[PDB]
Amino acid sequence: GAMAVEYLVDASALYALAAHYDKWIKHREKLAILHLTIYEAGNALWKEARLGRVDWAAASRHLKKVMSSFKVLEDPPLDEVMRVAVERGLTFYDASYAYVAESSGLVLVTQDRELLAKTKGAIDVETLLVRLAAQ
Amino acid sequence: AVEYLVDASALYALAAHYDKWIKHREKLAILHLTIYEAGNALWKEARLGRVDWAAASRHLKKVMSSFKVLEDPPLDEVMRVAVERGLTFYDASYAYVAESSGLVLVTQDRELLAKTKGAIDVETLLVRLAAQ
Amino acid sequence: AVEYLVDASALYALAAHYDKWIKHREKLAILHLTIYEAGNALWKEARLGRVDWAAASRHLKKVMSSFKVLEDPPLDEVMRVAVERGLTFYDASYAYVAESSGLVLVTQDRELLAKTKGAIDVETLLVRLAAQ
Amino acid sequence: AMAVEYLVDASALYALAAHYDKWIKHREKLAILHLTIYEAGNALWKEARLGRVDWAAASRHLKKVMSSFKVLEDPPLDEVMRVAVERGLTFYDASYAYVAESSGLVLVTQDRELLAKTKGAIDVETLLVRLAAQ
Ligand SMILES: [Cl-]
Ligand SMILES: [Cl-]
Repeated sequence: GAMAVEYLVDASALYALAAHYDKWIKHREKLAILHLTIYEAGNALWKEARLGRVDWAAASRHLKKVMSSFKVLEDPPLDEVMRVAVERGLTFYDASYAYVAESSGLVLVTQDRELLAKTKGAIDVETLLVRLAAQ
Repeated sequence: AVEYLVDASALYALAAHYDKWIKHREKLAILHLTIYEAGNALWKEARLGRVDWAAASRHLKKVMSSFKVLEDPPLDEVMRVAVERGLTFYDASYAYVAESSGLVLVTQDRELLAKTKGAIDVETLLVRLAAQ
Repeated sequence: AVEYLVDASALYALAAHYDKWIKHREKLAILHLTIYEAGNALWKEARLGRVDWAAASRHLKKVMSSFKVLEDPPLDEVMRVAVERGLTFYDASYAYVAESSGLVLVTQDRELLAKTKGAIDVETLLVRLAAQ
Repeated sequence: AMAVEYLVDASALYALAAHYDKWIKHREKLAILHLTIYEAGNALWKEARLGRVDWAAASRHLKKVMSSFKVLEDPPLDEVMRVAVERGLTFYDASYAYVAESSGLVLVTQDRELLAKTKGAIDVETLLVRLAAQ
């Protein structure tokens, strides 16, 4: 099954990437998220709306479009993630990206400074953009 | 054919009565969100200490696999429900999928129970199954 | 005397207009909770990569030192506002204190604005303070 | 410079709240942060959201229970912020760590993480076996 995926993108990244749309499409199919990402992204945008943002209705549509651009990966075993979480001092959510990223031999793209540090191979969104700009 | 959608709060209460419902597993479903919510919940208890997170997680893993997993909802639609009914995005997800899929949402959350067409709590579900 | 109770969301949008309100500072107040709520918000910024955090936190410290801090609400009363008006405990805190104290809640939360008698947003508070 | 020896956080407040008789005699030694009121409040609220027949009576017992704890002043956002960024703690947790460590108090927490990252911190069982020896 087409496994042209190279990066696992979390919500903090997904959010930043949504801004540089043009820059990364075409390069998608190389980008992936977890099922959890969708909800995290959704909740973030909901918070925006809560604190006032006449958008939301329109912003939600945009997110929906960006989201569909990504490939969604199989959920990790609650089993294994729990371990990473416990061992690396991460939350279950973060330990989820850290676990998939590694077990899948993928580069985790994240904005969270602690995840970048506790995940082998992680890079941030600015790095992803320069990488993609190259090829 | 799936009849109920079980959220994280219910999944938890249900994991305490495995035997009373495994025989009805085909009737229960969850959202991919549920795995994470359930997981993060078990993580907090591990955080607040109690030697067994590994064992406990093993058990949660077992209970989890029993449910069919529905498709993620359109972030679009969920968002409308979240705003229109005063729910979080997560809670909204369940209300949306539950209603939109024509299913009975099983939740322990009084708020979701009140704002979702047909929701019932875990005790209600167990008596329904005991009759089915 | 205090006229408004400002929450974390409002507090943030205010820091950028320090000049426009310090004259009315003793007319403004926050809850003890606010200090922690704002700090955590500033922490997530650092968490998501923000070089300042140290500097930013020092500015946030000064802005906060400008408000009066009211006594903590009775856990008793807040629970009731929270359950009844479907609000988190933290949000209900501001709702309760503002109302029971006869103050104007200044929040950016659309949900809070709608469930707190007489609450206004930061834009409004600013035009009022200007008229003052 | 007070009789306060321990800073009790929310997780602790809860554990303790069911051993009331076993420590109320030492109430003067125990303290909390203003944050604690809200954190404990929010916790109880969650039990209520998830169906807890008596959120009312319960919130009332929690009210009384907490009135016996002295309440220390809020830490300078200043210092907490640094403890957090540095120790991998949230602003909330870092607050206890800072107050406790700074005011030379013994932080009583049920959080394994905070215990680990807070100098001389202990759990409820420890506080209870200690108060007993007093
Ligand atoms: Cl953490
Ligand atoms: Cl809510």
